[PDB]
Amino acid sequence: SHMRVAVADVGTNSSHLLIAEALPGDAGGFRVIDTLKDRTRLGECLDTRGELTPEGEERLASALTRFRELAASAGAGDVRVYATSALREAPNGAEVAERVRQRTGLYPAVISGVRAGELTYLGVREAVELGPDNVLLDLGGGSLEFVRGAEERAADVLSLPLGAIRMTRAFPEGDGKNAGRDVADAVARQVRELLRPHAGRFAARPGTQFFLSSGTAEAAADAIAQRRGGRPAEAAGGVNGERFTLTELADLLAHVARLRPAQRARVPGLERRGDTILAALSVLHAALDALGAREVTVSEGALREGMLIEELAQVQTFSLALSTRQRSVLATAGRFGVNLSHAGQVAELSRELFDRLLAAGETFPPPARSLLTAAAVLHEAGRGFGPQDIELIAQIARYHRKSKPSHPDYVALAPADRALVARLAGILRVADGLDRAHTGLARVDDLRRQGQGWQLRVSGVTPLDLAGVGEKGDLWAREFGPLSVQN
Ligand SMILES: [Mg+2]
Repeated sequence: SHMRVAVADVGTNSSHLLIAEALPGDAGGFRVIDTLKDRTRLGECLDTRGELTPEGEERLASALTRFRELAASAGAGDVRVYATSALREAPNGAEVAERVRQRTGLYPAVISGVRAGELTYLGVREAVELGPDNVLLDLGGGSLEFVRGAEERAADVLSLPLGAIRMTRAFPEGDGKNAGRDVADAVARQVRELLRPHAGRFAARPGTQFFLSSGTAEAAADAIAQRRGGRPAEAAGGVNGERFTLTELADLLAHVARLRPAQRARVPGLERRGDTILAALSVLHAALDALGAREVTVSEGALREGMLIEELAQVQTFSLALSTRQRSVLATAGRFGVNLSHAGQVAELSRELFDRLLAAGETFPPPARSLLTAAAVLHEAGRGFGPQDIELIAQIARYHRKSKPSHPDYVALAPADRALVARLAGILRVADGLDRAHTGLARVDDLRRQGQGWQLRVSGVTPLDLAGVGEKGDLWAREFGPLSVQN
């Protein structure tokens, strides 16, 4: 058997789960085992102050509980969860995310709109045939990402607050005859307003291919196909790779705008989106029209597929850079069943902290880097190394302030090895906190001596990661002096 992995995203409208298995060949690919979508509709559970309600917290917990059960059922174990920037509230995101972590075990890490767009672009890459020059729009309930790239990754990302829920709420629809058309016009003016300053970066040139993802675009492609006399997206197994034109979109929108909100849910393809679909289609049409697009291709791949790709990419990049002996450690860790993505991130952070400390004058014995790397890989387990090295690794990997010296089989290392274990376990614990949310995103920017202590600048950290460093950096402060974490 190979490695089963689980990723999940929490957006404004829905939550998504991907369970997959890595491909043999350390190539970066995967095989899809199962997928799940939960219509969490958190954008409907925001209060007057932009915070998520307890009902919205309940819906979130149910989604992560279903997600975590399916993943454990497949052998996936840990589920990395990213949330878009609006789903978890304007000021209380940290509190909401800690709460669901306590209730379910999974921690929804808020990422930026830019990072969401980059990852979504990778999922699109996994689904469709990108060219040398691609513009992707990803419309959700909260934001719209514009992304331009070539055949492998995003080069430029813009994130605008033009989500289908947000636009539906911002232009309440009247009860008159042209009420739909008026909502669509006003939404179209909001789109141009926010897009005009940066439209050039995403405008059509000869050969530009436009792509659309997420559920609005998927519902639109279905509806347009059935307008050309097609069958529900059941036939043809979905809408992946389907194409449609700006004109067809406009006609769909004209039809939807003439209909009453109730009647839109009886338009074939729109059956599940009647409440937002008018605003959402005005956003797509108005944004594409501003960019000069004439035809699009719809993609069923999106954020969750890009999450899997980035995770496997970080895993195998670390694996390839490792030595023969260290790769054997990673393989052994996998056999025990540890999260290799978490192992690799903690090893990389450990190595980064270790190297900064060396550059700052901290002395370490030659095998120190090698012992820390191996203990980092094995730190969550419930060949080519000497028996002393293995014992050091073991103690680094399983360090706790409370040993009992007199109890039989107590392992008392020589004073120099005692001191080494304590310093390397202090690094390891800080690195472990920096990936406490299991995002793979933390990075060490700088590590400077702050008097008799140190100052550590980090990026890509969630509130849970910073709190973890404060709880686990106690050993570091004892060995290296007080530690302040910033950014
Ligand atoms: Mg850990």
